[PDB]
Amino acid sequence: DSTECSNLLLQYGSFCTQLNRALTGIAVEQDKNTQEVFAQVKQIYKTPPIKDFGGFNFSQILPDPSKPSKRSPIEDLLFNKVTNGLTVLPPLLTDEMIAQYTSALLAGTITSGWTFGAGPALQIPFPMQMAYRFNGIGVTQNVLYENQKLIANQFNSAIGKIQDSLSSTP
Amino acid sequence: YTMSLGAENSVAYSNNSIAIPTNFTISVTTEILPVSMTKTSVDCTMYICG
Amino acid sequence: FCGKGYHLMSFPQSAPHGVVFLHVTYVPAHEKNFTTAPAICHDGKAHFPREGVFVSNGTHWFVTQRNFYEPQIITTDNTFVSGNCDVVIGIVNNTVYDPLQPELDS
Amino acid sequence: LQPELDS
Ligand SMILES: *[C@@H]1O[C@H](CO)[C@@H](O[C@@H]2O[C@H](CO)[C@@H](O)[C@H](O)[C@H]2NC(C)=O)[C@H](O)[C@H]1NC(C)=O
Ligand SMILES: *[C@@H]1O[C@H](CO)[C@@H](O[C@@H]2O[C@H](CO)[C@@H](O)[C@H](O)[C@H]2NC(C)=O)[C@H](O)[C@H]1NC(C)=O
Ligand SMILES: *[C@@H]1O[C@H](CO)[C@@H](O[C@@H]2O[C@H](CO)[C@@H](O)[C@H](O)[C@H]2NC(C)=O)[C@H](O)[C@H]1NC(C)=O
Ligand SMILES: *[C@@H]1O[C@H](CO)[C@@H](O[C@@H]2O[C@H](CO)[C@@H](O)[C@H](O)[C@H]2NC(C)=O)[C@H](O)[C@H]1NC(C)=O
Ligand SMILES: *[C@@H]1O[C@H](CO)[C@@H](O[C@@H]2O[C@H](CO)[C@@H](O)[C@H](O)[C@H]2NC(C)=O)[C@H](O)[C@H]1NC(C)=O
Ligand SMILES: *[C@@H]1O[C@H](CO)[C@@H](O)[C@H](O)[C@H]1NC(C)=O
Repeated sequence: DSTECSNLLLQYGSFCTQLNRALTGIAVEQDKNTQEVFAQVKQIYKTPPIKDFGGFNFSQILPDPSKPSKRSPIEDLLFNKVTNGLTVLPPLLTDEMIAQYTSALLAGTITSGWTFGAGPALQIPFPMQMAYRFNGIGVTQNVLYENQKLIANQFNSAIGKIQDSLSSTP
Repeated sequence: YTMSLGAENSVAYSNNSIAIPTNFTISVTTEILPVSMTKTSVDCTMYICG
Repeated sequence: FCGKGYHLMSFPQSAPHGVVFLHVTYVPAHEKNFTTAPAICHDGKAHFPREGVFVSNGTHWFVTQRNFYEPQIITTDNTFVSGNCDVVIGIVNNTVYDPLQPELDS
Repeated sequence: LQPELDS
């Protein structure tokens, strides 16, 4: 609040304007980065109420309705595990909207595969989508269909091991 | 206002139904990327001292 | 990476201190619902699409490419056989046409 | 297949 200090500071010119402009550019660059990373879909997709995905379990990555934050258990664990002229500007996207964006992306990639990323969301059964991904890496559909229960069990076990590893590693 | 992330689109998922496209759109989009800046040279002695 | 949609091609244009890419892409449109099955059960054998997908418009079953609706008769030329019908979950019963079948009859 | 059914 010193007037004499500001009067002496005015002799140095527009340094303060340069620093404020640089910090403003950084602050808008963070919001631009968040838009570029998370806001890649203009449609808010939702999962069906019936979780019939041919044995595949997505409860650990889908948002929990019981939680007020509308986060997944994995995302809730991630949020729990992260802990004089200065001001902190809030981000343009809040945490619940970022979680909503991730939920929309999860619903799109579960219910529609990769079709929603290239245009309108085209529904497809999830085992058929997994068979398409198997054909992408050069494995025939029959291998996926015959061992569908084993693949779903391995996927659920791997997701549970991921949750255990995140909960057990500082 | 509180910003809407997007229009809601509930995908009609079921275990035995698929959606197959019957038509297509040839879409042309623009992407602008900067390549270079203005090449500026400053004579340090002439700038500071003339 | 090269525009929204399935990338077909791109065209470069010069700009003052910059480049403009015109991305020509393929976007699906006018989608239609169909009833789908993972495999077709015929003569105690499971049939799987070689490159396409089994679709049904309500009464008849066809095989089509995944990115465009082009229904064709389910034959042995666009399907392959692996195993019986007891393993695949959701396999349905439908006939499979044989192109060689009218030939030896005549 | 054409020579096959001929013979
Ligand atoms: C998917 O996984 C979740 C958890 O991984 C399963 O929920 C469990 O269900 C059992 C039996 O109903 C309960 O004893 C557990 O307490 C539940 N755990 C949690 C975290 O809710 C769920 O049953 C699985 N299957 C489906 C179809 O959702
Ligand atoms: C696929 O979509 C195109 C439009 O992109 C359709 O072409 C139009 O067809 C109507 C009637 O058939 C004409 O009146 C328009 O002038 C056409 N537009 C253009 C740009 O040519 C086409 O018919 C559609 N095909 C199918 C099978 O639905
Ligand atoms: C495929 O079938 C689904 C299920 O009926 C259709 O989804 C419905 O569409 C109508 C018309 O827009 C809506 O009023 C309903 O609310 C939708 N239901 C659900 C559960 O989403 C869908 O439109 C059909 N697709 C096509 C291309 O006809
Ligand atoms: C599904 O598509 C097939 C192929 O077009 C339809 O079969 C034809 O239906 C017309 C309708 O009058 C008949 O005149 C033809 O004789 C049928 N063809 C054959 C080979 O039988 C079928 O009706 C369609 N089903 C639905 C529910 O739309
Ligand atoms: C598809 O066809 C098979 C046989 O070609 C059917 O299997 C029969 O089902 C009946 C009643 O469930 C049994 O009594 C027979 O013993 C079965 N035969 C064999 C060889 O498994 C099957 O039910 C048919 N599926 C549908 C949906 O009609
Ligand atoms: C699909 O879900 C229905 C429930 O209405 C069930 O009867 C049917 O057996 C299921 N099919 C497959 C292949 O899971």
